[PDB]
Order: sequence, then structure tokens, then C-alpha cells
Amino acid sequence: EYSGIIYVSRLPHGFHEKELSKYFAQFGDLKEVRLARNKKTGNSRHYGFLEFVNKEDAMIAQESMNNYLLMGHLLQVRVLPKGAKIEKLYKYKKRVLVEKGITKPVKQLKDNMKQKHEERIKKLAKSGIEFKW
Amino acid sequence: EKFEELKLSQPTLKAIEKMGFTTMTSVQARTIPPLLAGRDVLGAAKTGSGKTLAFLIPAIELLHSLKFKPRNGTGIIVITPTRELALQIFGVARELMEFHSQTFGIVIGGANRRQEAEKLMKGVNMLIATPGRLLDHLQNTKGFVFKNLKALIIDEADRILEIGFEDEMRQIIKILPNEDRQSMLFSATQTTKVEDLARISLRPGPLFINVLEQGYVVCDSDKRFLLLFSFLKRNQKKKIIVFLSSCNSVKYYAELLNYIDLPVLELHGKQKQQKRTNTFFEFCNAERGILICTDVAARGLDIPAVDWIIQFDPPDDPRDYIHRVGRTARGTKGKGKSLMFLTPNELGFLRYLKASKVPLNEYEFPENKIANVQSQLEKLIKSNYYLHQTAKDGYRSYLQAYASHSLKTVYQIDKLDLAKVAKSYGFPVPPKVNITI
Amino acid sequence: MPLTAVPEPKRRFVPSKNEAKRVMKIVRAIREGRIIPPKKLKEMKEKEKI
Amino acid sequence: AIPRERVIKAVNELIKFTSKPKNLLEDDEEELKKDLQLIVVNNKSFTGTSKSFKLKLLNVKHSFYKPWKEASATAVKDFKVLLILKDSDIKKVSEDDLFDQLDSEGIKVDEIICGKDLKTVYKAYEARNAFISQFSLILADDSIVT
Amino acid sequence: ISYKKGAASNRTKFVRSLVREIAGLSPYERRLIDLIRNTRAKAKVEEMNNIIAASRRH
Amino acid sequence: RSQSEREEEWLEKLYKKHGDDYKKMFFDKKLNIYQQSEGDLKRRLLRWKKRNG
Amino acid sequence: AAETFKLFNKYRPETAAEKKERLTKEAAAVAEGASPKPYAVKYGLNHVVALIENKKAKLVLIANDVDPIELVVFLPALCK
Repeated sequence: EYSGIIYVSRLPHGFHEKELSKYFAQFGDLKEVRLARNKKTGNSRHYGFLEFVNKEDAMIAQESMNNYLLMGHLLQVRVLPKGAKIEKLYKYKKRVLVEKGITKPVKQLKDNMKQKHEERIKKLAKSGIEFKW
Repeated sequence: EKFEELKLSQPTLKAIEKMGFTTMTSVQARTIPPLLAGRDVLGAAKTGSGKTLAFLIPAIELLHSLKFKPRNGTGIIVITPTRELALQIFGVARELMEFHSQTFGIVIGGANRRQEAEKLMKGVNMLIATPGRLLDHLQNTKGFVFKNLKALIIDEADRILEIGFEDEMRQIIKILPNEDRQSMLFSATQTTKVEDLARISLRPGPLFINVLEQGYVVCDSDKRFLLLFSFLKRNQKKKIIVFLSSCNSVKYYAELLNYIDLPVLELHGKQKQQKRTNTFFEFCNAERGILICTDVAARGLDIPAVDWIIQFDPPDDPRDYIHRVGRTARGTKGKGKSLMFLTPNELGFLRYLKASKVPLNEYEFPENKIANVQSQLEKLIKSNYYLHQTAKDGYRSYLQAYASHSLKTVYQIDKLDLAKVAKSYGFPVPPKVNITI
Repeated sequence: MPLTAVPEPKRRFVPSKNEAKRVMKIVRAIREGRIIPPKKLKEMKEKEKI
Repeated sequence: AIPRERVIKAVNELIKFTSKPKNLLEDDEEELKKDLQLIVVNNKSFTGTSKSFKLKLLNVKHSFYKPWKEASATAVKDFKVLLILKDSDIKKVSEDDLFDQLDSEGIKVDEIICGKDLKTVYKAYEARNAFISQFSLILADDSIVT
Repeated sequence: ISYKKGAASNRTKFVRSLVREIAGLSPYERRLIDLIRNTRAKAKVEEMNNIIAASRRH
Repeated sequence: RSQSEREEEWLEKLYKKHGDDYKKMFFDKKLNIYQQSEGDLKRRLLRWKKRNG
Repeated sequence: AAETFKLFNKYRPETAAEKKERLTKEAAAVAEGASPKPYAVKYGLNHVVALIENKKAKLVLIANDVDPIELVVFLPALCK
């Protein structure tokens, strides 16, 4: 038959989980609202899923917003088949970098660079290039 | 064998001097004097061997001597097998009558029916025509005076019977007068049907005169010109000869490529003879540049040694094109590499390449390396009226030459997407062209 | 492809000719003093209404 | 620093290696096979822990864009130059002025755009990409770049 | 000859056929169509047959 | 039949920028605002030259 | 309908007063001592019908309350 889950796609910028929930709570009670984001930096992937408590509320929410021209985008809302749970959509944040390392002592770190240089020099000999020093 | 040797009229000498011809070649040296005597000729000279003037000069001389008038109807009828070759012959004939008072006209397939009918109404003294439209104009137009026919000329009878116009030629012979008419036939080769047509159209006993792989690229119809421009721009330092189907397309391509800062030379049948000679002489010594010319205009000419020969448009005579890939390599001692652009719909031509037993090589091109100048071209066509008109004319001529191709099994217009064809000419929406599809 | 093959007129590619004639008519009226130019009109409405 | 002989021999060996030995137009691998690159590595990051979108301009003895434009004549993509200017300084300079004061040296500014053009006519992603990807040198006004 | 008997323009036939497809059918033409499925008269019946053939596939 | 002042100025500019090259005056987008054929340009410029010298 | 009239209201043709003012400014400039093609919405029944059959119109809005309704009955069919 059908499920209570609608998949929404072609979302504009700034239309995220909170905005989706606030807008789609006027069509009925919601049970779960998740949005696809990039893992490396928190940024909308312009699609998401959300489930209604009432199955017949998802049909109305789909029939009125399936071709909505919003912010220059054609929203694509469609109801999923029977079953078809929604999962594994985490709310990622921008990942800052941590400057950690230099565990090795400076002596070993400095000695490894010499052998890396020698191995690099020897490497190009087998590739039809003659290079000295 | 000089033009001044033969006793001719003054306007004829003026025109011949203007075109620049002084030393006539053998074909027009051993046929014109017998023709001024009034006999019949069954020639065998190849196309482009100078025979055009050979069968033209007697016609103009006869019209001048008989002192024709527009109300006398037609006196000379020339029959040609292909639409583009009749245009070349008509362009040549426009310059032999610059000073004469006779009238010239063209009747070819795909042209305006009512315009041709009205040109016949006014009275055309010399008509150059295709066999298909001649029957229609003879059997349908009222007021086309042709009882005063004094001569008839057939060009490339072998081509005419090969295309399949033998019934049309028989009906034409049955219609046209026979008594005062002294006729002429030319054919490079001669099979049984050639003399079968010669017997029913000539007086008995007429004098007769006797005279390395190939590559291809599969391209889409909306990207043919853009890929061609990319290739030409990338290979400017070399010598390239580009063949097109029609004269209007040749001139449009040359003008566009010169407008986008890519120097090219152009040859087509709508230019002056002196201009054609000057440009072709320039191309043979510049050791650099691109020449764009029609298939027919580059038949008689002896092609020099060039780095690339591209056949952008379908060949007028595929039977000759299959042989020329070896003929020009037999002549030219340099590695002149051949290329042929094929659209996916007309990809069956390779069969004739495979059946005729010639080596075949395919070329690839990356999709993302194309010139990306479509937006600029479309913006230019919408702004410049002259370039808009030339592009529309080239589109018209390309469609008209594609529709009337002999190889209907390969080059069928019903499978050609006109929107994509007009896209390559800078048109978002195809211009309307009156073609039976 | 379109219904008819009528050629495109040259007036669709070049600037307007009717407006050129109208502008020259206004120029001729200005030179004769029949039409006060907008700058002079703007000058006359800042001098009396006091 | 680096002895001249080592750099000379390295360039000669790269030239020899790059040319050891159907297709109409060269692909990406063949087009940029001969491009030369110098890799420089230090300890820790170059620009600290902050992303820098500014380009460091290193002085060179021989011009870098002159042979580029000269060799761009026989290439599918031309060498174009884009000049991005402020809103108020877009009317003070015309193509004729830059033509007068730049042709004598061999420099051509192909396009002059404003910051208002980047938000009206090249707003769409496809149009913006198509416009921007045709330039090889983009010079931005000092005030507008940020 | 005169223009009045020249031919039928492409636009003219286009307009006539579009109006034929849009306006509908008069009652006696509906009767004729029903009869066919189960000089003036010849032209009208040929028009009805053409309409049937075009409605079927093309 | 004498020319007008604006036409004379336009022909002045055309002659001073191109001279007797009608093909360039035909393809010039700044001086040939109303795209006019080479024949018309030649005729009007010849009239202007005859009047002036 | 609300999004269609936001695009169509940016290409509204000049009124008589604005066009007259624009022409008089040019005339006053000339009397003392190179433009791009304009853009506007096309209207008029015959003009739009001629545009449609030449395949030049990108989008055609048809009113639904034309009193002689036969003036526009053929228009959706011609557009399709």
C-alpha cells in the first residue's frame, strides 16, 4: 500500500530539519524528521525524509507540495511504499581539524628523511630516468 | 588552340577575356570548331575537363546568330543530373551572357515552383535544368514556349541513367522537337543504356570524341560544425581542404570562420571565374591555411598535396568518392589523410566502404574538448542580419542537397532531425524550408 | 518547424526608425522654442512657487 | 640554495622522459602531459590553521602569460583575461582606454565585469561555471576581492 | 490562370484541420461517423473516413 | 537634394575611421548602427565626398 | 500564478509618459550637441498568435474570461 514516510527533495538552502519540522507539523503530527548532510562539513544535501503519525496525512502533504516552486527549486515530495523505514541520517556538523602528532623523536624523524630521499632517488632509476645526487 | 583563333562574336570574346581564359584545353579545342559547324557530338570528357565552355560557347553563338528574343521561348536546353552541378553550370553561363541580350534560367528540384513557372512565363532563351523538373514544367506549365528549340545538351548521361531518370529522359525526348534541333551528349563512361539514349536523341552517325586507408568520424548533427571548428582551429598550421555539399554552405562557413578570427579561403560555383582561379592559385603555394569548397567545384581541379581532406557533407557522387581516396593518393605523392563526417542515421555508408574493399579507420574525439562557442554563435546570428541571412541560406541549401541525394538507402531526409541540423547553424528553432519530407 | 517561410525583416535587427523620426521631430520642436527642454523646465519650477 | 646544474639536468631529464615514443583532439591526459610543476614542502602548514584564498605572487624573470597566449593561438580554448572592478569604478574605465595603454605591450583584457554582474547575470550555477571556466587569468580589484 | 485556383497553403490546411479537430462534429456528421464505423456527399464521407483514420493511429 | 547634418557627421566618422574600405564599414557595430549594405554606404559616402572634396 | 507574475512584472512595457520622457531626453541631448535591444512582454491577440506559429514565444499566458470565448478557444491547441 503506502507508508507514512514522505521523501522530500530539491530543497533550497536554509531549509533544514528544524525548518522542515516546523513547516510540515501543520499537516499533522510528526514522528521523525531527518535531513541528509555532508559528513566532512555540515551542509544540506538538499533532500530528507520525514514520517507522519497519521498515514493519510502524508498523502495530503504529498499532493500539495509535490511540484512547489520555492526559492527557484521544484520540491519533489513522494510517499514511500509499505515499510521503507528511514535511518542512518545523522546531523553532522563542520569538522574542525586538530593539530596533533610529532610523537616520534626528532632524531628518528630526521634520520627517516634521509633514507626516504635515498629511496626516492633510487626509485626513478628503474623508470628510464638518470638523476645524480 | 587559342580562343582568338575561332571566329566568334564580340560579346563572347569580351566575356571569355573577362573570365581570363586564353589557351583552351584539348577538349574545348577539338569539339568547339566541329560544334560551330552544326554537327552532333557524343563526347567522353570527364567532368571538369573544360567541357562546360565547350558545350556553352556554341549555344550562345547560335542564340546570337539567330537573334533570339524573350517572346521566342527557349532555344537551348541543358540537362544535368544533380542539383548542385546545374547551379555551377548556370553560374558559368551567367558570365558568358553578361553583354549578350539573351536570357538564362535554372530549373532544379527543390526550388520555388511558382517562381520557376513565372521565369518560364517571361521567356527564357537558355534553360539549364534537371530531368525531374523538366517533365513537370513541360507537362504542367501553360505559357512555356519550347517549340523553338534549336539545340539540346545532355551532361553526364551515365549519372542520369544511374540515378534512375531514364524514363524521364525518354518522355522528355518524346516531348521536345526533333527536326531543327541539333543535339549533344556527354558521358565519362558508356554502357548499353548510354547509346540507347544516344540513338533516340541524336542524329544517326554523330562524331564522337575520346579523352592508403580512409578515415571517418561519427558525429551528431547538432555538433558537426562545432567539432569541425575545433579541429580546424587546433590544426591551423597544416593544410586542410574541407568539402561541403552546396555553395551557400561553403560561403556561410567561410564568412563565419573569418568572422571568428580563423583565416580560410572559399571556392564555390556562385563566385567569379577569376576569383576562383586566384583563390585556388593562392592555395597551391601558401603551404598553410584551410580551403573550403564544394564537391563539384573540386572535381576538375587537380588537388595539391595537403595534410587533411575532410568530407564534411555527403558526397555528390559516392561512386567517384570511393575511387578518389586512391586516385588522389596515386596522383599526390604526399600523405594526404582523408576524413569523413558521418551522422549516426547515415552510418550505413560504411557498407559501401566495406563492400568496395577499401581499408577503414575510425577516429575518436573527446566530448568535453569541443569549442564551446555555440552560445557566441547563436548570439551573433540573432544580432547580425547579414550573417543571419547567410546562415539561413546555407541551411536551406544543405537541406535541399540532402533531400535529392541519389543514395536514398543511406541519405534519407526523413530520418534527419531538423532541429539539431539548425542548431549547428546558430538557430534555436529551425527556419521553415519548403521540402517534401 | 514554423508554418511559413517568410523572411525576417531588417527592422527587427537594427534600432527603431519610427522612434528615430519621432526624436528628430521633438528635436525640431525644441529648436523652434515650441518645446521647453526638461532642464529648462526644472529650472522654471524652482523660481516662482514662493 | 640549489646548484644550477642540478636544475638544468632535472629539466632535461623531464623533457626526455615526457616524450618517449585514433583520436582527433587530444584528451586531458595528452593535453597537459608536458605541464611542469614544482612541489615545495615545509614543516607544518603553510598558512597556519586558517584557509587562505589569496594567491602569493612570486617574481619571475621571464613572463609566464606571454608564451601562454602566444601558444593559445593553435588551441581549442583561447587565453582570455577577466578584470573584476568595483561598482563605482566600472564607468571610469572603458575598453578603449585599456586598449590604448595595453596594446603597446601585448596585453589584451578580454572582459571587464563588475561585482553587480556576478549576482544578476551569472547568478545561476551553470551560467556562472560556463562564464568563469573560460578565463585563464582573473584580476580583481583590491577592494572587491574580499 | 488566377491565384484563386493556385493551391492550398500549408498554414491554410493547418488552420482548417486544427479547427476541425477543435470544434467537434455536427449531429449529422456524428450520425455519418456512427454509420461508417458500423460530389458534396463524397467529399463529406472522405473527410469522415480521414478523421477516423487519423483518430485510430495518425 | 542635400544631406543632413547628422548624416554628414556619421559619414565623417566612417571616412575618418575606415577611409574607402566599405567591407569594414559594413561590419562595424559602432558606426553602422543601422546595418546598411556596402552599396548604400558607398553611394552616401560618394555624395558626401563630392559635396566636400 | 504568484511566481509567474513576478517574472512577467519585471518586463512590463513602458507607459506613454515614460516613453515620451525617454525620447525627449534624447531629443534634448541631440538639440545641443549604440543601444541593446529592449525587452518587454508581448501582447495583442494577433501579435501573439503570429509569434506562436513562428515558434518565437517562450511562454504564453491566456486569460480564461474572454467574453467572446471563441477568441481564445483555439489558443491552447495551437500552443500545444
